Amino acid sequence: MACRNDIHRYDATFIAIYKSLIPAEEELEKQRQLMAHLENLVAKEWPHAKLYLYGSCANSFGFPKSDIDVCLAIEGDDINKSEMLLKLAEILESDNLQNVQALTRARVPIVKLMDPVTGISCAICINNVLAVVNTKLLRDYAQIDVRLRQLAFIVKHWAKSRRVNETYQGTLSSYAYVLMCIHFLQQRRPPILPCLQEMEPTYSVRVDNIRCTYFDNVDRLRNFGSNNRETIAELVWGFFNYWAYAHDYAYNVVSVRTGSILGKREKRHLICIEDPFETSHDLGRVVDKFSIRVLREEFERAARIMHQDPNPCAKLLEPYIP
Repeated sequence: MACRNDIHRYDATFIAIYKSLIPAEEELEKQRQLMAHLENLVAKEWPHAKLYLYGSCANSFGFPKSDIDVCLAIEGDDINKSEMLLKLAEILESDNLQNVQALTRARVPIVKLMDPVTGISCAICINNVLAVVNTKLLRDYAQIDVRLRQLAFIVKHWAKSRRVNETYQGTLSSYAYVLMCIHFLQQRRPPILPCLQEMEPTYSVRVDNIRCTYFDNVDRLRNFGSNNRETIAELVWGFFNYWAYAHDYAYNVVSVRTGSILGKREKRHLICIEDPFETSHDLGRVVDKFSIRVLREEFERAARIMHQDPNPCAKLLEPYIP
């Protein structure tokens, strides 16, 4: 079925929505100022350590928030994460940072602080390097074509407004939605995004028993999508059209790792979204036989709105009221 013939009248509204959703430059400047100070602070105690932002705050797909997540990466065979973080908390307190707290996430130790200069809060963990590498991959994809961050911010805001962005309710994580957006753009013809992991690699690190290898010199790919003329409203329409009507839920796996559709049957997997490095991890495994129906009804609602509604941008994002 074809796209509506007035689709481009809604391009500018989607761009306006996108621009309202991304972090303000003034907030990003504050985050970069705090990061430089924290990097210098940690280096005074552990000159061989490195600090990396990860998560929503650095993969180029995070909504505005006064919180950052940082991985302290350090090599060694006897890394005692608790002892390191206790020492770090003491150093942070000596530095006049505020509300320094020792926390845990599912037995993983975390130190949180509030910077009184910038007002930004920061949570630090030790050696969560796979999350850093996942973040790097997404940030690298985001450099290739502006339509990725535009689509992903719109999809993430749709999922928040429609209340289908909570894994505890059997719906999808923001990370899952970004992978879906990357794969949708890999699948366009002409393509908008390449498959970085299928290219001759320039980057390769091993995290535990996971090797992470791909072409990361993405500045050379800034014209990769230039043959594709699809605009943001066409891509929003096409994305929900794909998940509502075209995706084969019984048989297919979406794989950013290959840029392609893999088979499910030979390997809870009701909406199969392959993690690009931890390929045994299906990001949709949180979905169950009930929440898959809610997800697909919302996909269908979105596709019908994009296809027929006279104000699709506003109607698409109308909040779900329980």
